Amino acid sequence: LSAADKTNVKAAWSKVGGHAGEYGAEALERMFLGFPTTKTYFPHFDLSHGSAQVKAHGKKVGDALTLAVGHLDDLPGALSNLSDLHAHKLRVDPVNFKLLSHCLLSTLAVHLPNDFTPAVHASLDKFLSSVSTVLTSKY
Amino acid sequence: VQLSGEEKAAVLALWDKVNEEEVGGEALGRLLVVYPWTQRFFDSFGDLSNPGAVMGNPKVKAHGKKVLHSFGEGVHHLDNLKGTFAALSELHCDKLHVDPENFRLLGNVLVVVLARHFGKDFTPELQASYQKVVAGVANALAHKYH
Ligand code: HEM
Ligand code: HEM
Repeated sequence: LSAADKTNVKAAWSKVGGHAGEYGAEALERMFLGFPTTKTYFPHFDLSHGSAQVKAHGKKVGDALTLAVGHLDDLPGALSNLSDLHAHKLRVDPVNFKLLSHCLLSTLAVHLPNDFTPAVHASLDKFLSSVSTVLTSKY
Repeated sequence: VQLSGEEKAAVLALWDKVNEEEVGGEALGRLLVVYPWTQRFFDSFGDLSNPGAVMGNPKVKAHGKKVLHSFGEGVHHLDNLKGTFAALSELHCDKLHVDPENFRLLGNVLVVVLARHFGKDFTPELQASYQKVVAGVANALAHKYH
Protein backbone atom coordinates (compact mmCIF):
# COMPACT_ATOMS: atom_id res chain seq x y z
CA LEU A 1 0.00 0.00 0.00
CA SER A 2 1.42 3.33 -1.20
CA ALA A 3 0.71 6.66 0.43
CA ALA A 4 -1.92 7.21 -2.33
CA ASP A 5 -3.63 3.87 -1.63
CA LYS A 6 -3.77 4.70 2.12
CA THR A 7 -5.40 8.03 1.42
CA ASN A 8 -7.95 6.41 -0.90
CA VAL A 9 -8.75 3.64 1.63
CA LYS A 10 -9.18 6.11 4.55
CA ALA A 11 -11.34 8.28 2.31
CA ALA A 12 -13.52 5.45 0.98
CA TRP A 13 -14.01 3.97 4.45
CA SER A 14 -15.11 7.37 5.81
CA LYS A 15 -17.98 7.16 3.31
CA VAL A 16 -18.83 3.64 4.47
CA GLY A 17 -19.02 5.10 7.96
CA GLY A 18 -21.68 3.59 10.21
CA HIS A 19 -22.70 1.07 7.44
CA ALA A 20 -19.64 -1.17 7.91
CA GLY A 21 -21.58 -3.86 9.83
CA GLU A 22 -24.55 -3.94 7.43
CA TYR A 23 -22.12 -4.19 4.48
CA GLY A 24 -20.17 -6.96 6.22
CA ALA A 25 -23.38 -8.93 6.70
CA GLU A 26 -24.47 -8.44 3.07
CA ALA A 27 -20.99 -9.50 1.84
CA LEU A 28 -21.32 -12.74 3.89
CA GLU A 29 -24.73 -13.46 2.40
CA ARG A 30 -23.43 -12.80 -1.12
CA MET A 31 -20.53 -15.20 -0.41
CA PHE A 32 -22.67 -18.03 1.04
CA LEU A 33 -25.05 -17.94 -1.89
CA GLY A 34 -22.40 -17.28 -4.58
CA PHE A 35 -19.79 -19.76 -3.24
CA PRO A 36 -21.58 -22.53 -1.30
CA THR A 37 -18.29 -24.29 -0.24
CA THR A 38 -17.82 -21.37 2.21
CA LYS A 39 -20.89 -22.49 4.29
CA THR A 40 -18.92 -25.43 5.74
CA TYR A 41 -16.97 -23.10 8.04
CA PHE A 42 -20.29 -22.07 9.65
CA PRO A 43 -22.08 -25.30 10.62
CA HIS A 44 -23.27 -23.69 13.90
CA PHE A 45 -24.95 -20.73 12.10
CA ASP A 46 -28.45 -20.26 10.83
CA LEU A 47 -27.54 -19.09 7.33
CA SER A 48 -31.09 -18.08 6.17
CA HIS A 49 -31.68 -14.57 4.80
CA GLY A 50 -31.57 -12.00 7.63
CA SER A 51 -30.49 -14.49 10.31
CA ALA A 52 -29.23 -12.67 13.35
CA GLN A 53 -26.03 -14.72 13.61
CA VAL A 54 -25.02 -13.51 10.13
CA LYS A 55 -25.94 -9.92 11.08
CA ALA A 56 -23.86 -10.22 14.29
CA HIS A 57 -20.92 -11.83 12.50
CA GLY A 58 -21.13 -9.16 9.71
CA LYS A 59 -20.77 -6.54 12.45
CA LYS A 60 -17.62 -8.22 13.79
CA VAL A 61 -16.16 -8.36 10.26
CA GLY A 62 -17.04 -4.70 9.59
CA ASP A 63 -15.52 -3.66 12.92
CA ALA A 64 -12.26 -5.54 12.22
CA LEU A 65 -12.00 -3.84 8.82
CA THR A 66 -12.56 -0.46 10.50
CA LEU A 67 -9.76 -1.36 12.94
CA ALA A 68 -7.47 -2.30 10.00
CA VAL A 69 -8.13 1.06 8.24
CA GLY A 70 -6.98 2.81 11.39
CA HIS A 71 -3.73 0.68 11.53
CA LEU A 72 -2.58 0.59 7.87
CA ASP A 73 1.06 1.01 8.91
CA ASP A 74 0.91 -2.06 11.24
CA LEU A 75 -1.63 -4.56 9.98
CA PRO A 76 0.35 -7.52 11.46
CA GLY A 77 0.34 -6.09 15.01
CA ALA A 78 -3.29 -4.92 14.87
CA LEU A 79 -4.74 -8.19 13.39
CA SER A 80 -2.49 -10.84 14.94
CA ASN A 81 -5.14 -12.41 17.25
CA LEU A 82 -7.26 -12.88 14.13
CA SER A 83 -4.30 -14.44 12.21
CA ASP A 84 -4.05 -17.11 14.97
CA LEU A 85 -7.79 -17.71 14.77
CA HIS A 86 -8.04 -18.07 11.01
CA ALA A 87 -4.75 -19.98 10.39
CA HIS A 88 -4.28 -22.13 13.50
CA LYS A 89 -7.77 -22.74 14.91
CA LEU A 90 -10.11 -22.52 11.89
CA ARG A 91 -7.64 -23.53 9.10
CA VAL A 92 -9.47 -21.40 6.57
CA ASP A 93 -8.46 -22.21 3.00
CA PRO A 94 -6.70 -19.05 1.59
CA VAL A 95 -8.91 -19.14 -1.49
CA ASN A 96 -11.90 -18.15 0.68
CA PHE A 97 -10.40 -14.73 1.50
CA LYS A 98 -10.43 -13.85 -2.21
CA LEU A 99 -14.11 -14.84 -2.41
CA LEU A 100 -15.10 -12.74 0.57
CA SER A 101 -13.05 -9.83 -0.76
CA HIS A 102 -14.90 -10.02 -4.10
CA CYS A 103 -18.24 -10.13 -2.19
CA LEU A 104 -17.33 -7.07 -0.16
CA LEU A 105 -16.35 -5.06 -3.25
CA SER A 106 -19.63 -6.13 -4.88
CA THR A 107 -21.51 -4.87 -1.80
CA LEU A 108 -19.69 -1.55 -1.85
CA ALA A 109 -20.47 -1.13 -5.54
CA VAL A 110 -24.20 -1.64 -4.81
CA HIS A 111 -24.46 0.99 -2.01
CA LEU A 112 -21.76 3.56 -3.02
CA PRO A 113 -21.88 3.64 -6.84
CA ASN A 114 -20.67 7.21 -7.25
CA ASP A 115 -17.81 6.77 -4.69
CA PHE A 116 -16.65 3.38 -6.06
CA THR A 117 -14.46 4.90 -8.78
CA PRO A 118 -11.74 2.83 -10.62
CA ALA A 119 -8.93 4.38 -8.44
CA VAL A 120 -10.87 3.64 -5.22
CA HIS A 121 -11.63 0.10 -6.49
CA ALA A 122 -7.91 -0.47 -7.13
CA SER A 123 -6.89 0.81 -3.62
CA LEU A 124 -9.58 -1.23 -1.81
CA ASP A 125 -8.58 -4.35 -3.72
CA LYS A 126 -5.02 -3.86 -2.44
CA PHE A 127 -6.26 -3.20 1.11
CA LEU A 128 -8.35 -6.40 1.13
CA SER A 129 -5.37 -8.44 -0.25
CA SER A 130 -3.12 -7.00 2.48
CA VAL A 131 -5.64 -7.91 5.19
CA SER A 132 -6.06 -11.41 3.65
CA THR A 133 -2.30 -11.90 3.69
CA VAL A 134 -2.13 -11.02 7.37
CA LEU A 135 -4.99 -13.42 8.24
CA THR A 136 -3.31 -16.35 6.37
CA SER A 137 0.27 -15.48 7.33
CA LYS A 138 0.57 -17.85 10.35
CA TYR A 139 1.06 -21.02 8.24
CA VAL B 1 -24.14 -24.40 -16.41
CA GLN B 2 -26.47 -25.73 -13.66
CA LEU B 3 -29.26 -23.07 -13.56
CA SER B 4 -32.91 -23.64 -12.68
CA GLY B 5 -35.57 -22.15 -15.01
CA GLU B 6 -36.25 -19.35 -12.44
CA GLU B 7 -32.58 -18.35 -12.41
CA LYS B 8 -32.20 -18.44 -16.24
CA ALA B 9 -35.18 -16.08 -16.58
CA ALA B 10 -33.76 -13.70 -13.98
CA VAL B 11 -30.34 -13.77 -15.74
CA LEU B 12 -31.90 -13.05 -19.17
CA ALA B 13 -34.17 -10.35 -17.78
CA LEU B 14 -31.19 -8.35 -16.39
CA TRP B 15 -29.31 -8.69 -19.68
CA ASP B 16 -32.20 -6.88 -21.42
CA LYS B 17 -31.07 -3.80 -19.42
CA VAL B 18 -27.31 -4.13 -19.99
CA ASN B 19 -25.83 -1.41 -22.16
CA GLU B 20 -22.96 -3.31 -23.71
CA GLU B 21 -20.98 -0.17 -24.57
CA GLU B 22 -21.10 1.42 -21.13
CA VAL B 23 -20.81 -1.80 -19.08
CA GLY B 24 -18.21 -3.21 -21.47
CA GLY B 25 -16.01 -0.11 -21.55
CA GLU B 26 -16.17 0.13 -17.73
CA ALA B 27 -15.37 -3.58 -17.13
CA LEU B 28 -12.34 -3.63 -19.41
CA GLY B 29 -11.14 -0.29 -18.01
CA ARG B 30 -11.40 -1.48 -14.40
CA LEU B 31 -9.51 -4.71 -15.30
CA LEU B 32 -6.63 -2.61 -16.68
CA VAL B 33 -6.56 -0.30 -13.68
CA VAL B 34 -7.05 -2.86 -10.90
CA TYR B 35 -4.85 -5.66 -12.41
CA PRO B 36 -2.14 -3.66 -14.22
CA TRP B 37 -0.23 -6.64 -15.71
CA THR B 38 -3.27 -7.02 -18.00
CA GLN B 39 -2.04 -3.85 -19.76
CA ARG B 40 0.78 -5.91 -21.36
CA PHE B 41 -1.79 -7.37 -23.78
CA PHE B 42 -3.08 -3.94 -24.98
CA ASP B 43 0.00 -1.84 -25.84
CA SER B 44 -1.50 -1.17 -29.27
CA PHE B 45 -4.22 0.95 -27.51
CA GLY B 46 -1.62 3.59 -26.56
CA ASP B 47 -1.17 5.21 -23.13
CA LEU B 48 -2.73 3.14 -20.33
CA SER B 49 -0.53 4.66 -17.62
CA ASN B 50 -3.05 6.42 -15.32
CA PRO B 51 -6.78 5.69 -14.67
CA GLY B 52 -7.92 8.88 -16.46
CA ALA B 53 -6.21 7.75 -19.66
CA VAL B 54 -7.63 4.19 -19.42
CA MET B 55 -11.34 5.02 -18.88
CA GLY B 56 -11.59 7.61 -21.70
CA ASN B 57 -9.46 5.63 -24.22
CA PRO B 58 -11.77 4.94 -27.27
CA LYS B 59 -10.04 1.63 -28.07
CA VAL B 60 -10.75 0.45 -24.50
CA LYS B 61 -14.47 1.34 -24.97
CA ALA B 62 -14.67 -0.35 -28.39
CA HIS B 63 -12.90 -3.51 -27.22
CA GLY B 64 -14.97 -3.62 -24.00
CA LYS B 65 -18.11 -3.52 -26.15
CA LYS B 66 -16.91 -6.53 -28.19
CA VAL B 67 -16.11 -8.45 -25.04
CA LEU B 68 -19.55 -7.81 -23.54
CA HIS B 69 -21.24 -8.63 -26.82
CA SER B 70 -19.52 -11.99 -26.78
CA PHE B 71 -20.52 -12.48 -23.09
CA GLY B 72 -24.12 -11.82 -24.23
CA GLU B 73 -23.79 -14.62 -26.78
CA GLY B 74 -22.89 -16.89 -23.83
CA VAL B 75 -25.86 -15.67 -21.80
CA HIS B 76 -28.10 -16.57 -24.78
CA HIS B 77 -26.42 -20.01 -25.32
CA LEU B 78 -25.90 -21.34 -21.74
CA ASP B 79 -26.53 -24.92 -22.98
CA ASN B 80 -23.57 -24.69 -25.40
CA LEU B 81 -20.82 -22.55 -23.90
CA LYS B 82 -18.05 -24.93 -25.25
CA GLY B 83 -19.28 -24.49 -28.85
CA THR B 84 -19.93 -20.72 -28.57
CA PHE B 85 -16.36 -19.95 -27.33
CA ALA B 86 -14.28 -22.59 -29.27
CA ALA B 87 -12.86 -20.05 -31.79
CA LEU B 88 -12.19 -17.49 -29.05
CA SER B 89 -10.49 -20.19 -26.84
CA GLU B 90 -8.04 -20.89 -29.69
CA LEU B 91 -7.37 -17.12 -30.22
CA HIS B 92 -6.68 -16.46 -26.51
CA CYS B 93 -4.49 -19.61 -26.06
CA ASP B 94 -2.56 -20.03 -29.29
CA LYS B 95 -2.31 -16.41 -30.52
CA LEU B 96 -2.50 -14.22 -27.37
CA HIS B 97 -1.09 -16.60 -24.63
CA VAL B 98 -3.47 -15.13 -22.00
CA ASP B 99 -3.24 -17.08 -18.73
CA PRO B 100 -6.79 -18.37 -17.97
CA GLU B 101 -6.65 -16.99 -14.43
CA ASN B 102 -7.29 -13.63 -16.13
CA PHE B 103 -10.67 -14.81 -17.54
CA ARG B 104 -11.92 -15.32 -13.95
CA LEU B 105 -10.56 -11.88 -13.01
CA LEU B 106 -12.49 -10.22 -15.83
CA GLY B 107 -15.66 -12.16 -14.95
CA ASN B 108 -15.43 -10.95 -11.39
CA VAL B 109 -14.82 -7.36 -12.52
CA LEU B 110 -17.91 -7.63 -14.74
CA VAL B 111 -19.95 -8.77 -11.72
CA VAL B 112 -18.74 -5.75 -9.74
CA VAL B 113 -19.73 -3.44 -12.61
CA LEU B 114 -23.21 -4.97 -12.82
CA ALA B 115 -23.54 -4.37 -9.09
CA ARG B 116 -22.54 -0.74 -9.52
CA HIS B 117 -24.98 -0.13 -12.36
CA PHE B 118 -27.98 -2.05 -10.93
CA GLY B 119 -27.67 -1.37 -7.21
CA LYS B 120 -30.21 -3.08 -4.96
CA ASP B 121 -31.76 -4.82 -7.96
CA PHE B 122 -28.51 -6.86 -8.21
CA THR B 123 -29.60 -9.04 -5.33
CA PRO B 124 -27.37 -11.67 -3.66
CA GLU B 125 -29.44 -14.40 -5.46
CA LEU B 126 -28.98 -12.67 -8.80
CA GLN B 127 -25.31 -12.28 -8.16
CA ALA B 128 -25.03 -15.99 -7.31
CA SER B 129 -26.56 -16.83 -10.74
CA TYR B 130 -24.16 -14.41 -12.46
CA GLN B 131 -21.20 -16.04 -10.70
CA LYS B 132 -22.21 -19.33 -12.29
CA VAL B 133 -22.38 -17.71 -15.73
CA VAL B 134 -18.99 -15.95 -15.50
CA ALA B 135 -17.42 -19.19 -14.30
CA GLY B 136 -19.00 -21.13 -17.19
CA VAL B 137 -17.66 -18.55 -19.68
CA ALA B 138 -14.17 -18.62 -18.13
CA ASN B 139 -14.04 -22.43 -18.34
CA ALA B 140 -15.22 -22.49 -21.98
CA LEU B 141 -12.51 -19.93 -22.82
CA ALA B 142 -9.97 -22.10 -21.02
CA HIS B 143 -11.14 -25.23 -22.97
CA LYS B 144 -8.35 -25.24 -25.73
CA TYR B 145 -5.48 -24.83 -23.19
CA HIS B 146 -6.45 -28.31 -21.66
C1 HEM C 1 -11.55 -9.88 5.48
C2 HEM C 1 -11.60 -11.07 5.91
C3 HEM C 1 -12.04 -11.48 7.28
C4 HEM C 1 -12.16 -10.80 8.43
C5 HEM C 1 -11.81 -9.35 8.69
C6 HEM C 1 -12.64 -11.72 9.42
C7 HEM C 1 -12.83 -11.37 10.74
C8 HEM C 1 -13.28 -12.22 11.69
C9 HEM C 1 -13.63 -11.85 13.02
C10 HEM C 1 -13.50 -10.45 13.62
C11 HEM C 1 -13.99 -12.97 13.69
C12 HEM C 1 -14.55 -13.01 15.11
C13 HEM C 1 -13.46 -12.93 16.11
C14 HEM C 1 -14.15 -13.19 17.47
O1 HEM C 1 -15.36 -12.80 17.74
O2 HEM C 1 -13.45 -13.88 18.24
C15 HEM C 1 -13.95 -14.01 12.75
C16 HEM C 1 -14.33 -15.31 13.03
C17 HEM C 1 -14.52 -16.30 12.04
N1 HEM C 1 -14.22 -16.17 10.76
FE1 HEM C 1 -13.44 -14.60 9.84
N2 HEM C 1 -12.83 -12.91 8.85
C18 HEM C 1 -12.41 -12.87 7.61
C19 HEM C 1 -12.50 -13.92 6.67
C20 HEM C 1 -13.03 -15.17 6.84
C21 HEM C 1 -13.31 -16.11 5.87
C22 HEM C 1 -12.95 -16.00 4.37
C23 HEM C 1 -13.89 -17.20 6.49
C24 HEM C 1 -14.38 -18.48 5.90
C25 HEM C 1 -14.90 -18.65 4.70
C26 HEM C 1 -13.96 -16.87 7.89
C27 HEM C 1 -14.51 -17.63 8.86
C28 HEM C 1 -14.67 -17.28 10.20
C29 HEM C 1 -15.24 -18.24 11.16
C30 HEM C 1 -15.73 -19.65 10.92
C31 HEM C 1 -15.12 -17.63 12.33
C32 HEM C 1 -15.64 -18.13 13.69
C33 HEM C 1 -17.10 -17.64 13.77
C34 HEM C 1 -17.85 -18.02 15.02
O3 HEM C 1 -17.73 -19.10 15.45
O4 HEM C 1 -18.63 -17.29 15.58
N3 HEM C 1 -13.46 -15.63 8.04
N4 HEM C 1 -13.54 -13.51 11.53
C1 HEM D 1 -13.26 -13.68 -20.02
C2 HEM D 1 -13.88 -13.14 -21.01
C3 HEM D 1 -13.25 -12.65 -22.28
C4 HEM D 1 -13.93 -12.56 -23.47
C5 HEM D 1 -15.42 -12.91 -23.63
C6 HEM D 1 -13.05 -12.06 -24.53
C7 HEM D 1 -13.47 -11.84 -25.83
C8 HEM D 1 -12.76 -11.33 -26.86
C9 HEM D 1 -13.23 -11.05 -28.15
C10 HEM D 1 -14.67 -11.14 -28.62
C11 HEM D 1 -12.15 -10.62 -28.88
C12 HEM D 1 -12.17 -10.03 -30.27
C13 HEM D 1 -11.53 -10.94 -31.27
C14 HEM D 1 -11.83 -10.37 -32.65
O1 HEM D 1 -12.24 -9.14 -32.82
O2 HEM D 1 -11.67 -11.24 -33.55
C15 HEM D 1 -11.04 -10.66 -28.02
C16 HEM D 1 -9.79 -10.24 -28.37
C17 HEM D 1 -8.77 -10.07 -27.44
N1 HEM D 1 -8.80 -10.31 -26.13
FE1 HEM D 1 -10.27 -11.16 -25.12
N2 HEM D 1 -11.91 -11.87 -24.00
C18 HEM D 1 -11.91 -12.23 -22.69
C19 HEM D 1 -10.87 -12.07 -21.83
C20 HEM D 1 -9.62 -11.49 -22.12
C21 HEM D 1 -8.61 -11.22 -21.17
C22 HEM D 1 -8.69 -11.44 -19.64
C23 HEM D 1 -7.56 -10.68 -21.88
C24 HEM D 1 -6.24 -10.18 -21.38
C25 HEM D 1 -5.78 -10.04 -20.14
C26 HEM D 1 -7.94 -10.61 -23.29
C27 HEM D 1 -7.19 -10.09 -24.33
C28 HEM D 1 -7.62 -9.93 -25.66
C29 HEM D 1 -6.76 -9.34 -26.72
C30 HEM D 1 -5.33 -8.77 -26.66
C31 HEM D 1 -7.49 -9.43 -27.84
C32 HEM D 1 -7.08 -8.94 -29.21
C33 HEM D 1 -7.30 -7.39 -29.14
C34 HEM D 1 -7.15 -6.74 -30.51
O3 HEM D 1 -6.31 -7.20 -31.28
O4 HEM D 1 -7.90 -5.82 -30.88
N3 HEM D 1 -9.20 -11.10 -23.35
N4 HEM D 1 -11.44 -11.08 -26.77
